Order: sequence, then structure tokens, then C-alpha cells
Amino acid sequence: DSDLSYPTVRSERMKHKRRRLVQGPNSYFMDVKCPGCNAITIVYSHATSEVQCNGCATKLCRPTGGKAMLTTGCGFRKKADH
Amino acid sequence: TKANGQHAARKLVRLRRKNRWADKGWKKSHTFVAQKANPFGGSSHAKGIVLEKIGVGAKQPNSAIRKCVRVQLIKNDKKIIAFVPNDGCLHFIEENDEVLVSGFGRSGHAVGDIPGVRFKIVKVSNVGLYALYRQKKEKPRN
Amino acid sequence: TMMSVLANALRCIASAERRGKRQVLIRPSSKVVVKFLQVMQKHGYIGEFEIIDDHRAGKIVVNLNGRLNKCGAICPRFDCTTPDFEKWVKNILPSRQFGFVVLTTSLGIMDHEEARARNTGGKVLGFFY
Amino acid sequence: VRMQGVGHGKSASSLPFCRTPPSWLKIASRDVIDAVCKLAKKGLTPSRIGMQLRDSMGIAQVKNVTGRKILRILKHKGMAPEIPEDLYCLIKRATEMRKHLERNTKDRDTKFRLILVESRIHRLARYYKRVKQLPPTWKYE
Amino acid sequence: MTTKRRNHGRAKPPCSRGRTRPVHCFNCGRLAPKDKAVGRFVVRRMLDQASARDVAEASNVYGAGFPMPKLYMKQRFCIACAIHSRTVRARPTDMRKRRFTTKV
RNA sequence: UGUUGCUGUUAAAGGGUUCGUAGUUGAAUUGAGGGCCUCUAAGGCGCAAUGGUUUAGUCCCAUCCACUUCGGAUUGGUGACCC
RNA sequence: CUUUGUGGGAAAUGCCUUCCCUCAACUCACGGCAUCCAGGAAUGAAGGAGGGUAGUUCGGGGGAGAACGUACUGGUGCGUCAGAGGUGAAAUUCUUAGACCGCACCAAGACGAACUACAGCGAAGGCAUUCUUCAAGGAUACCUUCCUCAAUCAAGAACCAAAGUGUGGGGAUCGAAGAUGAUUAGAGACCAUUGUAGUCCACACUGCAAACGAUGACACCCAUGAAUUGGGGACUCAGCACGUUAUCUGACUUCUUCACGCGAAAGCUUUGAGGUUACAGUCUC
Repeated sequence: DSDLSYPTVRSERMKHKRRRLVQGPNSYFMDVKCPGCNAITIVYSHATSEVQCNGCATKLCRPTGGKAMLTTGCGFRKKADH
Repeated sequence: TKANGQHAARKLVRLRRKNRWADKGWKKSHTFVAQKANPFGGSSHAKGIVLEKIGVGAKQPNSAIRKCVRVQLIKNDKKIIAFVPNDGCLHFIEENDEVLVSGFGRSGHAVGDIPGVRFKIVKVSNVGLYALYRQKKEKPRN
Repeated sequence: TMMSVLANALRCIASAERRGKRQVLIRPSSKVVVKFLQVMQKHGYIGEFEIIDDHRAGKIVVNLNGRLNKCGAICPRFDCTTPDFEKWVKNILPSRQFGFVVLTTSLGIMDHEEARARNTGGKVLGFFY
Repeated sequence: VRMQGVGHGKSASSLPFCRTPPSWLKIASRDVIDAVCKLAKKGLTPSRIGMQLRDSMGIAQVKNVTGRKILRILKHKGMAPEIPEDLYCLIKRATEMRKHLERNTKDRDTKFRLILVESRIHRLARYYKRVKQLPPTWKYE
Repeated sequence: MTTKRRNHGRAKPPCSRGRTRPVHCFNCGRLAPKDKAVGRFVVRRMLDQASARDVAEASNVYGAGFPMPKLYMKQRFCIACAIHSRTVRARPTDMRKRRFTTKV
């Protein structure tokens, strides 16, 4: 049977982070590789500004507000939230 | 609505003090213009000297003639009308006789079929007029 | 905003009870809201309740057995006394038999019944049937 | 509710539910501190220091990887601004409106906005002279 | 007084505009708000069927040759206007609430 | 005249709107402790033991094979679980 | 002057050791000793307020400058010739000094149809051609920043439809007043032909509307279905734009199958007039 105290998985996929039981973060990090060398650099999913390394004028991320649009040809590894 | 705060008191008080002036049942007590207006001075009765007998009509749904008396007031030198409130006792009132005067019923509205008159004549020459009507006493001309 | 924590809680409970719902969510938590619930759970009007931790402010969750009929809040927290237990108990409640007014005291948080017993009045808090 | 004028929004930033530092951050307190102060010398406000840090270095929060947050750092090293962030910004916007209105006295909108921004600045002022962070003789103009 | 119509005879919802531009009538020249005003779309023929035959005879490059054009117009009417030419009529309660949207 | 205990869509009555001082009202945290003995005091979604042929069960197995909606078979089986 | 990625390999009784031997132009390991020198002990970060950054985000939001569109009215030129305006019917009115009508061109002023919606933006009043330009506002996204800075309001301040008033510019259209013709028993009437103020703009006043949703503001809880409007989630203004499925936050509203409930009824329904005699969230008029 359903419970408010312990909610169902399918229900809490949907919900906003301000509407959630815990109200946790809705973001994560990523390792973006600089293809202009090999330099592994941490980058943030909702970067909301450019990030550069000295191994790239290829950049890493675009500033765009919806979530970062990472430069093509770049290695993406997905770090966990926790 | 209203305020439920602990220190809200003064707003409540001042609200009441404003809104009682929208009541006419507050004014009628506290204000002395009402007292002044009343021809007895707000006293129970007053006496007056009969001036003239005045025949007074009646309103449209009940056609009748009513017997009334134009009286002057000793106290304030005001004039007033009053009704003779017995059958065939216009006789027992004569000009320049002292007479008492009372209110009748509702005293902010005029009585039906006599406009402007809230005043009935109880006593003529301190004799009970009822006593003359339903014979016990006889009128003095003494 | 909300100017009484209790009012925010116990208008969720009352509404939910009138719809017969068997659990309710409560948006904030306070030390006070806990104690109120505790009372009613002893006397048999609530199954259980959980307090959950978001590490900002908690979210209480309660299991209604449907045995309540109202849970009110007396908002100004007016002063009630040893004689004036009588007054309140008549005026805001449908009965003297099963009406429960809950009060604050220096001692803690308790029913009027227990308040009289220990002979301390105080400021009122809330009530339930 | 929005302080002045209409608005209800829920656009906000949450927190992590883990207040201890990530396993992929092996950086010490000191490195974080140094980075903050370094950036600050360019004239950057704390708001953009945090952004630079989180995006480049993967920092969860400054507060999570050091015992203190961004202003406390700056203060202790004597780099802190004497005009709080929120106040300064409003005053900039304000002055810029007053430029536009100097030229355009037919502009209805920006006039009303300036009235808002004024009284908002005053509220801030009043606050920070109760809770001392400005001199007690401070005034907008 | 009584709320006879929820939308008040308008396509304007509460708490949005509170002002929509006036528009003239093609009958009496009366002005009313655009939302109140009673729109219709005419599609008026340039020839009757009876005459269409006769003209299409004398035509070679037209009629048969190309389909005849029509005069199109939008007609925004006043309330009074509409009712009097009986293109809008009073309806019982159940029917008044019905709409057909902007389709014919 | 409605503090206890009033009303304001249409009946008497929400100010044309916004800013704003006196005034009124204002979120959460600091935390109200424990053990050993007796008591059939209760619950048990803990548990060693040992009980129960269907004196109670279901998965596996046996025999059929029934194209597909029969079954029974005994010690079945530290199995499952029940007093 | 190798190997050089990192765990892997070897070998012990998850760990140790050996071996590979720890990359971002300084990175990793070891040592001298030379320096400089208090500082990391703070409640938290409210589906409470303020601020930041980003999508050349979103919109009949606001100001400025420049063009564009036909029509109305007038003028001019080129042609035609007798009626034309206008109404229920007429008449006022305009015509051989050529009207009406057609085409061409120009002048002046206003306005921006259709598309334009049970749509959008703005605090409200209100806001619609295009291009350029100036300063803003809301929504959304964020593990950035601040830490109670709030809510509502006597006093006081700002904004405010149309008509009105002052001064200057403009004056095409419509048009109170006025004039004329009808209609009528009577008729500046309602109607018709005209026409001044006004209608437009700049700078001042006025603050008087059915300024209405006849519904004060902020906050909590509250169910049924299908859509729409923005944002977010799963070469050449271009790693783009639209649509479909599903989800979410923010706005406007419909069920003409809106749940409970309320109300005298009409009606109201997460969008309250509901959660109120079981009468108390807060403030004000």
C-alpha cells in the first residue's frame, strides 16, 4: 500500500526539487576532457558560464542557462551526485 | 473583520467609538440636541395654556375628522398640537384653560391618521379627563 | 506569511479528517507541534506519526485513524486560570464529557484535566474533540 | 511574494543533502581559501567567486570544504568590501535609471521603477545600521 | 446585480485586460469593444446562380476558364444590430452556455 | 455595536492603483536522561529447541501424459509456514 | 640516457612487500636547513524577503529617432456629359463657371483594418504597421551570494480613462453648441445636410468613471478532464526551428459531467462567496 512517509519510486521521478520529500539537489558533475591535449577537468552540469583550461581554446562548456552544452569531440565521464 | 493581536486594543476601542455615531440609538441618548428638540425638555409631562381648537383631517385610507387642540407651553414658549383621546370630550376643553399634555406610544414617529401629532391630552385642569368621560367627577368652572 | 505555526498544521488535519483520509502531511515542524500530537495519540485519536529530517525544517506526517472530529487552535493564547477552566470548557467545546482543551504551563503541555489536578492555570494552546 | 509589485516565482537554488566533502575533492581548506582571495583581488564579488570555484574545481560548497564561507574568508584577510553586495548592485541600477530619466522625462516605466529601487535601498540601509555593517550616518543621498 | 453571464457577454476573461479596443459597426456606426462585438464571416457571391450561367456563356477566359472570385469580408456587428436581423437570437438556459468556438 | 459572538458578489457596506511611517503582527534550532529485579503486563513483521501421517499447507518430485482450462501418488521435501 | 596510463603483475598470512616506479610545461619522490608566522570551530539556510549569473530568454510593457501602408478629405492635370448628394418617402445640400464618375500625380492630418483569439504584457489607468535605438520588468534554470532584512497599513508621497481649464503648434476625419430640412398635435428632437469648441501633439493643471470581477492584501489545506501561453527536463541571426509522447514550475481562464462544502437563491469551487454557531492564521478599510 502507498504511504506518504515512504513514497513510491515512480512518483518522485517526476517531482521538482522544491516539491520533493528531501528537497535535495537536481544537479551533478562531469569530467570533461580537453581534446587539445589530455587534461581531465571537472565541470558542472549547470555551469552557467564558460570554463577554460590552458590545454584548450576549444573551451569546455557553453554558458547557456538550461544546462551546459559541452564542446563536440570531448570525452564525457559521469561522476555521481553523492 | 477584527484584530486578534495582544496589543491590538486601542484600534478596537477607537473603531467602536466611530461606529456608534452611525447608530441613532446612541445619538438619542448622549446628544443634547435631542433633549432640546423635545418640547417637554425630556420631562415626563408639561402644562400649557389652551389657545385655539383646531379641526385636523386624516390620511387617505381612513377618512375621518379628528379633534385637536393648539396649545402653548409655559416652560419654553413653544406651540404644539395635541389630540383629545376620548369620545365627545372636546366640550370639557375650553380656551385659556390650563391643561396637561403627554406623549403617546412611539414618540419619534407620528401616530396613524393624525400627521405631526404624537401628543395626547391626559388631564384638563389637573382633573382626570377619563374621569369626566366615564362619569365620576364633573369639570370645575370654579 | 503564517503567524501561527499551529494554525498551519491543524487546518491540514481537520480538512483531511472531513474527507476521511488516513494520512496527512504537515509542512513545518516545531517542538510545540510534537507535544500536541503526543497527547492525542495517548488518548487514542492518532495511530502514529513520523518526523522526517531535511536538515532545514522537518516534515511531520501523521496517520489518522478517523477518530478525530476537529483539532482547533486558539490563536491569541488567552489566559485561563483555575476558576476559568469552567468557562472555556463550556464555550468552545460541544461537551464537558469528551471535550479536551490543551494548555501551556511552566510544567509542560497538558490537558485541562491534568492542569486542574496539579493546580496550575496558564495560557491556552489548542483543543480537540 | 515579490517585495514590491506582483510576482510569485519558485526559481531558487537548493542545497546538497551531503554536507561532507565529495570523494573526488581531495583539496584541502588552504587551497580553497587561497583561490578565493586570489580571485577577489580582481574586484570580483563573492557571488562570482563561488561560481568560478564550483564550475572549475567541482567544489560542492565553499562552506563544505572549508570551515567558513566566502565573506568570512575575505574579512579575516582584510579584503572584504565595506558596502554589502545587495546594496551596491541596487545603487548601480538606480544611478543608470536616473541617467535614462535625465534624457527621457516622458518615460513612465523607469520612473516608477526608480521609486521602488529607492525605497528598497532605504530598507537595506536601515537594516545594516541596526545590524552594524555600515556607519550610523549612512544615507543613500 | 445578478450575474446573467459568467463572461459578461465577452470573450475577455476577468483579471487580464480590462480594456480592449473599440470597433465600428457596418450597420449603424456604433462602437463596442472587440470581444463583445459579434463576428461573422460572409463569403458573398458576385453572381447569383441564375445569372452565373448567362455570364459564363459569354465568357471564354472566365467562369469555366477560372472559378469566379467572391467578395470576402469580416463583419463585426453590434448586439442590437445582430438581434434585429435575427442572426443571433435568444436561447433557453441550457443552450446559452453552449459555444461552437470560432468554427461555423 | 457583535471582545466572548456581526456583516460587506447581488440586500445598507472593499477604498481606482501603487509606494510607505506611526501602529498592529511575525518562521525553524539550543531540550525536558538512564540501568538491574518482579510482575503472565502487553506486543512482537527477533529466535535456539522440539512438536505436527492431509491430526494442516505450498514449491519440488512420481505416475500418467493431457496438443490446451484433468489429477492423484507417500517417507515425499532440516524446504514454506501454522497452533 | 629507455619504461612511463594507471591499476595491473609477482609474492606473502582484505593486508604487507617487490615490480610497473604517481601525467595537467610544474607534476610526483628524497634531503639541506634558510626564511616567514595566532587564526578552521562557525546553529541552520524557511516551497520567507534582497542580490548575482545565463539562455542574442519572454511579451499589442515604456521612452526616443527614422521610414512604410491604403483609405478619408482637398488640390492639380488628362477625358466624358446631366444629373448627383441623401432617405422610410423627401427636402436642406452640390451642379454647363462641367458636378457625379474614371485614371494619374501631389498636398495635409489622423489611424494601422482583416490577421486579432473564452490569447499576451503592464501596479492600475492601459497597450497593436516596419526598422533602429535607450533604460527596464516578469517567468525559468543554478550544490553561487546574503541570513530574518518580513507581512499589512492611520500620516505622507507617486501614478490615474474620457470630458473639462491654461499656453504654443496642428486641424484631415468625426463632432457637443449653433444653423437648415424633415418627422410630429407640438420636435436644437431620435433621422438627414452642415458646423464651433473639442477630437491630435508639446509643456502645465484637474483626480470627479459601472476605475467592476460591484469579489481588499498576504499565507496554509482542498478533486474531475481536455486544451492554450512562456521557461526548463527525458554553413550563414542556424551543433538550428517546429511538432508529437511524458514531467515540472509560473501566468489567464472552460467542463456548456468541476469533488467536498457554502449560500436566501441566482450562483461560487486548488481560479472560493469553501475549510464558520464545531464561530479565533495575520492586517486594514
